[PDB]
Amino acid sequence: KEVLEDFAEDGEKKIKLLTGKRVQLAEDLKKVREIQEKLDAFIEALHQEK
Amino acid sequence: FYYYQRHFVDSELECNDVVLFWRIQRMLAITANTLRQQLTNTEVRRLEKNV
Amino acid sequence: LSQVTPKHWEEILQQSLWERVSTHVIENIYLPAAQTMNSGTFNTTVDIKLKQWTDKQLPNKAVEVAWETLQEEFSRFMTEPKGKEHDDIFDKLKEAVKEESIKRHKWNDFAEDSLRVIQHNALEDRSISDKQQWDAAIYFMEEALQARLKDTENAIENMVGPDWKKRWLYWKNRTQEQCVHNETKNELEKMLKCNEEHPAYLASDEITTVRKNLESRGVEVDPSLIKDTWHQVYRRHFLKTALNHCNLCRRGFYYYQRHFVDSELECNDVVLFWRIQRMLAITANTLRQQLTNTEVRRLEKNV
Amino acid sequence: SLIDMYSEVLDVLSDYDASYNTQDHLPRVVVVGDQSAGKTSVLEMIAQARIFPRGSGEMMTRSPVKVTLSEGPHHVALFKDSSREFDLTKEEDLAALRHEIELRMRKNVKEGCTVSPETISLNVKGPGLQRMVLVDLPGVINTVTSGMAPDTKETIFSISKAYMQNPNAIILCIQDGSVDAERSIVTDLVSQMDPHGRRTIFVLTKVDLAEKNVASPSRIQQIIEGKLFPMKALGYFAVVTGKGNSSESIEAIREYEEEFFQNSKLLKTSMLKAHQVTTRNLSLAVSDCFWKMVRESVEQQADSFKATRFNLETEWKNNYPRLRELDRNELFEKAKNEILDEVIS
Repeated sequence: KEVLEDFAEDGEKKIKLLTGKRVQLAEDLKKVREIQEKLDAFIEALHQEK
Repeated sequence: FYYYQRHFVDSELECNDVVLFWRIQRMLAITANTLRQQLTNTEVRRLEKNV
Repeated sequence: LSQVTPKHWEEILQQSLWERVSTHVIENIYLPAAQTMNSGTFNTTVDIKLKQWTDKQLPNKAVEVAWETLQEEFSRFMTEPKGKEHDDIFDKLKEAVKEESIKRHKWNDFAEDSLRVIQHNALEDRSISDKQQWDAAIYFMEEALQARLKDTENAIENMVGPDWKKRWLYWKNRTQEQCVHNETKNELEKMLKCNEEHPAYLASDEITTVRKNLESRGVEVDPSLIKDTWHQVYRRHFLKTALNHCNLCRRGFYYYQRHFVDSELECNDVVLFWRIQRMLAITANTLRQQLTNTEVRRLEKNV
Repeated sequence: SLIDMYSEVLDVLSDYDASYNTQDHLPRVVVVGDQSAGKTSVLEMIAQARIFPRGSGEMMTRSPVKVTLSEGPHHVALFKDSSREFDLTKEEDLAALRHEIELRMRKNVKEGCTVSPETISLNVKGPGLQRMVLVDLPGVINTVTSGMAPDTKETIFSISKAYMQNPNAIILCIQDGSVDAERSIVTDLVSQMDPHGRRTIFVLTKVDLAEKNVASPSRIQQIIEGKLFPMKALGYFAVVTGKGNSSESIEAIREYEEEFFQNSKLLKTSMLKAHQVTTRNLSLAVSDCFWKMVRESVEQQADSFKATRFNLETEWKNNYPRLRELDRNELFEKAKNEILDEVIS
């Protein structure tokens, strides 16, 4: 439990340890989806003003 | 079926009901497959979002 | 013209559409994806390529193919000679009206958008529930592969010539360049035999090794010629490898029925071809119905 | 409002894509100015608040600042990394904000340099403000200051070129009206980098000072009408940044500029078009053009992003159909639970 808490507070160690196709795919999908959601909100709000 | 294969419209064995039921059965098969695909893909993401 | 059996329309439409897009599908999609040995990546590349092509190019080709088939039947019927009883005074008027009508023809604009979704959902399925469908896809793949293989053999035969047994029977002698190509073929044969999973692309040091063996035979060959011969040899080898895969996948339906993903007999190509064949059948039927109903009224109006 | 989301999208795009592969597909506003050319005054005039540090001839702008103007209940400025609100309606908070911005500029400076290439996103809210994103850049110096790094001028040029790399970016050149176009290199660089002029906008400062210097009307008319400059831009505008004092209020400067142009003999003589002057006309034209380009670009980007995400999802299904995508944190939680299970086993 002590080791896990120390590892949790250090994200850099996680990045070095977590390297794989599954990890990168999940991270990229999260970032792309987050950007897309912001774009949808921006477009809808822009078009609803008029 | 052999009479229908030659388009024997003059023949009194006009199995209109069989053709109509076959259309319904074919429609059901397409509908079942289409709903299956929609369930497997379309609504899974919405279920996850609601959870 | 509307008194023709639907089966005849479907057969013509399916064959015409398939041959119109078979070259683009195989060369531009199947070949680049087949290079990778990773199934998941292979499948991902195929799906991305399919989406890009279908959303912009597929409806245009389908409309042109369907219209061309309608043009063939319509124009022929205008000019069918009914034996010695055929009249010639009306032929001039028929041709003039035919040309004018073709110019005024305009296909439905909404059909392209509707069909795009229709074939998209049709191709999205990935399950083959019928044993006969799996066998039909194998036969369809074999016919397509054999046609491409025959073209590859013709190009190879042109660059090399007939076999020494055959050329002796026909009394034909190979040219100096033809013999040079034959020696290069033997080199590539040994290279492919040793490394059965060699990448499609080439490297400079590989060319040097091949060239030195040619010099050992007293033959000087430019690197460009070696690359061209290697491309043809690799294509022929890959087609033969696919044929062997088809033989192994012939009895693989039972394994697929249990979702034996761990099994190495991952007949991804058979599933993909089955999806294409199923899509063609749906497209042919849909176009047949549209031709029989949608465009008949427009043809009558223009006339 | 809308521009707040647009600014946020740009910030996340920069973080996601370090390179300009995707960042070069959206319109942007690029501002380049010389030393003592009134670039700070023009940016302050548009923002209607003096938020940048002021110095007696010294280039206080030691780090680029991304000033975003949006719609808000009150005229306040908020940092991206800090939630401490600063009220621009009070002069005391304005002075504190200027010191905070200068402190952030010095903190971001790396070792061995004087000006850092890092850009700080600043969201300046306010009712009635134009919905656009502005970029503040250090002034171009003809002679390198002894107190600055030898590569400070090169860094400024590189930052300006990187910002101008976007084909949809709008160029906003700022110079001095008392200096001829042949004595400044910035105008030559702007013309060279935009041979078409489909997006170049030129802003001239100290027009009142130039008029008080008895400037030739032909040169001013040619600059405004794009005759002397070989490049053919969409249009040219002239604004007055006051008398040059670093303590003058924005409201007094704007009112004086309007009165000066209303009583100017050049405008009443029809030498210069009446709609080619004042900051209000320039701001409205820039905002409308920038917004229209943004609308078209964002539609293309949204479709591309949706297609790209679909490809990633398709790859996930093909490779991992029976698994669930989790982020770095969730994977850590799953990994530790498996460890505890193995301990029990």
